[PDB]
Amino acid sequence: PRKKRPEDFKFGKILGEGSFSTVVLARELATSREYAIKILEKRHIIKENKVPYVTRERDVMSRLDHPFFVKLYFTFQDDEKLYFGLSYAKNGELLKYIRKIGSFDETCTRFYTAEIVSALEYLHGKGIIHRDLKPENILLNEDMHIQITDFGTAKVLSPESKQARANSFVGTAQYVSPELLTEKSACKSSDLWALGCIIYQLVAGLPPFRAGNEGLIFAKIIKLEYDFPEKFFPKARDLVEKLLVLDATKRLGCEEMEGYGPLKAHPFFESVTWENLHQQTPPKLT
Ligand SMILES: O=C1c2ccccc2-c2n[nH]c3cccc1c23
Repeated sequence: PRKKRPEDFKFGKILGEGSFSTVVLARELATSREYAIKILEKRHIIKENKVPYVTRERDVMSRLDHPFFVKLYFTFQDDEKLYFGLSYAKNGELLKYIRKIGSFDETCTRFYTAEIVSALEYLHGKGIIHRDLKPENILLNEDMHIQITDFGTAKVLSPESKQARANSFVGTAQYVSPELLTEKSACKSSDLWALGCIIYQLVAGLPPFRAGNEGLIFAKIIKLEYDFPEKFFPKARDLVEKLLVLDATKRLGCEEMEGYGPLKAHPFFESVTWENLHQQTPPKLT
């Protein structure tokens, strides 16, 4: 289609702000479609060494074609700015709901965990590691299905070299894997560690390694220093114990543990119909 331009849209509210990008709601005049348009100022990204992250985001998003990921529809630029036209996920961050409700019941924990697992199966199947999986990066569309975002710190592993490990130091302290801290590399299984932290957070209300500053969190991660509250659903506790494993080759779902089949077969997921989750009606949070 014809390359789009800023004057093709009516821009509305800011949806999200980052250190070097802003996401604005926009309506395309010719179609009345709403998009979340991520806008980056060229001068700022150029001066602040952020171009590689922008190019990474574009390259990774261009490869994805799955209901549980934000879609990149179009890109364009003008003299000052770069624009990425993205899916609009009207209900915003999963984190908002955790904070408001406190924690999720078992049905809701299972459904949303299953969507995230299905998403990771797809991503890992394409040889891509997210590296910054967390509730702030898991958006909810109008129908309350997930849409994972934030691919500027993702990595396409090279199929040509059978690459398994990546060397860039990226992530968020609460969710970062022990291997990144200790061995200075991440792998697909690093996202499974983040998953285990997320499941824990949905049930407990807080992620498992927490402190008022990053170094203290790191110290806890490397020692596997965390505990479960009372009434933590037993099969979810079992699952989290199978994900929060220091040895990245021993996490349920990882390649050395024979992949997603055994993870999807975990007793916590007994009821789950995996093949068409995005067409199922999500359970109500309240
Ligand atoms: O931060 C948001 C965001 C925040 C609130 C509501 C919707 C969105 C939203 N919809 N699509 C995208 C793509 C990237 C980021 C964001 C979105």
